[PDB]
Amino acid sequence: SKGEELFTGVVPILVELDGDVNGHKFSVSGEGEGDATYGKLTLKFICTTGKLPVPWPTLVTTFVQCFSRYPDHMKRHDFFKSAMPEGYVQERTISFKDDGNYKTRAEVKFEGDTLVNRIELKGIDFKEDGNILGHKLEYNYNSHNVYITADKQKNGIKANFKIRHNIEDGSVQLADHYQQNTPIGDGPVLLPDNHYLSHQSALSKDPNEKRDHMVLLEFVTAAGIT
Ligand SMILES: [Cl-]
Repeated sequence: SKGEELFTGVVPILVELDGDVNGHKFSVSGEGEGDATYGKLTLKFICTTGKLPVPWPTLVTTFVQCFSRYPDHMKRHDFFKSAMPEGYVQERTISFKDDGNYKTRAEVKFEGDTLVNRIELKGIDFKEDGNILGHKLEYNYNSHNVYITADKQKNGIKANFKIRHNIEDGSVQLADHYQQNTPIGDGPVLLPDNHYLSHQSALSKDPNEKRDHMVLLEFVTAAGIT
């Protein structure tokens, strides 16, 4: 399998994001590696412009589902590795309940030996001291299922899901995610039957890191097909 074969071992990852939320600009760089055999990602992000102006957890879904573990019986449903090495475009609208939204566009593709995710994010209509701009989210993350369906007219997939962000008082901020992936190349890809990715993510800090940053550990496995 062409794109499959790219993921058999440990693959270096680079992530670059440029953001503007309510007119506040920022950049983040990240790096680490992914091992699709285990569905495992390990990543470290740095805000290179100073302090991140939105909470770190609100960016986790934005910051590579090609590293998901597709069990053997589900391998024909793996759109993400089938689009490689040329890659795919991943767009989202992320609507924070009773608050603003992010729109993101990313390119995920091999650039030489490294899998690269380059993102542009634009956030509008946030409240000046709502959970996002007021930094009221706990520094943590919950497990979620990403329900994938084929988008055959775009030769890709759509996904819909809701992220639960725990709030420092015990309430939860929902972030509705509407996602569209289109391959960058012209040829055929694998278009899946309905299924889901089981995502889990754990956020931590590097004690020796004085920059605003996030260390992110993920495990992602496909499921929903027996
Ligand atoms: Cl939860």
